[PDB]
Amino acid sequence: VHEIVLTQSPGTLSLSPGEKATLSCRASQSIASTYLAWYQQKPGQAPRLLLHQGYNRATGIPDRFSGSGSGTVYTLTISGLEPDDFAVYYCQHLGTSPPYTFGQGTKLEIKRTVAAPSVFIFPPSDEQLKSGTASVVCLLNNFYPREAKVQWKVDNALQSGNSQESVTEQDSKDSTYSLSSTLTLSKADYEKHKVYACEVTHQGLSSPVTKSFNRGE
Amino acid sequence: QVQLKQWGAGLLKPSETLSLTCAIYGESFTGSWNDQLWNWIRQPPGKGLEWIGEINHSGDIKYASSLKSRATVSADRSKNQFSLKLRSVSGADTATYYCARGRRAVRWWAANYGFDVWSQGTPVIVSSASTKGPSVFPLAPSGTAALGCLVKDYFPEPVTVSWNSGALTSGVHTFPAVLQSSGLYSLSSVVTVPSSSLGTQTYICNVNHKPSNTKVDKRVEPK
Repeated sequence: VHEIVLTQSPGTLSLSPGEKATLSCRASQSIASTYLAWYQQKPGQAPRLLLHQGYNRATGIPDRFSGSGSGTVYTLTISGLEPDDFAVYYCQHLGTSPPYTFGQGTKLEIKRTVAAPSVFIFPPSDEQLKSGTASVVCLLNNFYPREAKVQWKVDNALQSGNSQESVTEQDSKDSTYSLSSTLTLSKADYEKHKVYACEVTHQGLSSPVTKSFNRGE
Repeated sequence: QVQLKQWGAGLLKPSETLSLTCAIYGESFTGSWNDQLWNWIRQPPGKGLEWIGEINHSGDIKYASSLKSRATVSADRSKNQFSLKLRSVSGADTATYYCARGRRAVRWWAANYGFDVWSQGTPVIVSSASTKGPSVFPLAPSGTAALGCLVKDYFPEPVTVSWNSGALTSGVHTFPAVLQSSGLYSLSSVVTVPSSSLGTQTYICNVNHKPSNTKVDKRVEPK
C-alpha cells in the first residue's frame, strides 16, 4: 500500500530484570534513519523520547538504551533491563514533512511462570433487579499471561456485543493480571432464561473452564 | 526548562467542540533556528498514539487525514500559545490529548529530532451524561472464595473504593472503570478470601464519588 505503516513486534515482550530486550519496528517501505524515533510511556503519564534519528539517545537517557538498523527494519535494544524499564514503547516516523505516524506499540512486562485464572461468576443482586437492569459479573483472578478469552453463554447461546471487560495492571507482588467481565441485561429479558455461564479459555487451562448458575436456584 | 502547559475542557457532550490550548514556556514560537514544530497527539483508551496536526515555526499547518475536516490548529504569536479545535465530537474522539514540541529534520547531519517535550495532557471524555452518583450493588459469594461490589451508573471519574475502611488490602482487585453505552461509568472491585471465614468475617465496601458528594457503604453478605 502507498502509505507508511510502522508495525512493531513483538506485541508483548515478557522479560525479567537484568535481561536483554530486543524490540523491532518494521516500516512498510524504506525509511531514512533520521526520521525514526523511539518513545517510552509508563501507565498514567506522557510519552518520553528515548532515541531520535534512529540511534541517538535523548538528553538524560541512560546508556543501556541503544538503537540499530536501516532501511525497513529498526531495533531498540535495552542491555541491562531495569525495573523502571517495564512500560510501553512506540516507534515513530517523523520525516521532512508531515504526516507523522506511530507503531501500534510494544508492551514490555514482567516475565513469570504460567498460572491459570481462578474463575468466579456473580448473579445480579436483588437490589439491582429492583431497578430494572441485571448485571452478571465474571471474575478471572491472578492469571498469566494476559491473553485470556471470556465467552458468555445464556441458555447455551453464545453472547456477543452485550459485555464489557477491563484488566488490571500487572500485580506488583505476583506479577499476574486480573479480568472482570460484566454482562448487561434488562430485568425483563433476564427473567426469560435459566443458565448463565462464563466460559474461560487460557493457556494455563488444559480445557475451557465454565462457571455457571441457574436463576432462581 | 522548556515546558508545555495544556488547558481545556475534557467533559464534552456529543457534537460539541473540543477546544484545547498549549502554552509555551522557555522557548519562542519560532525558536532561534526557526525549527520549532508544535504538534497535537491523541491516545484513545488502551490504544496507541495518534498524531493529529502540526503548526510549524513559519505558520504552515498540516492535519491528519482522518481529522482534517473537523480540526483547526492555530497559534497566537503574541501570547506564545497554540490551540487545537475539534468540532462535532463523537465517542471515537474520547482520548487523552497531548501537545508536543518537535524540531525540523533540515540540516540533520549536524538537539533532539523528535517529540522531546510533552505536556501533561488532557483526558477528553465524550458522554451525554451529567454528574450522577453511583449505585453500589453487592457481588455476593456463592477453599478460596471471592466477593465484591459493583459501582454502576456514575459520572464522571473517579471513584474511591475501600474494603473495611482500608483494613482489607491483601487480595483486593479494583478494576479500571468502563464507559457504558449510556455515557455512565461502571466499575467493579473484588477480593479473594478463604472460604472458611465466610461465616465469621464481615466485608463492607466503601464507595466515594466526590464529584456528586456521594459516600456509600455497602456490606456484602453470602447468598
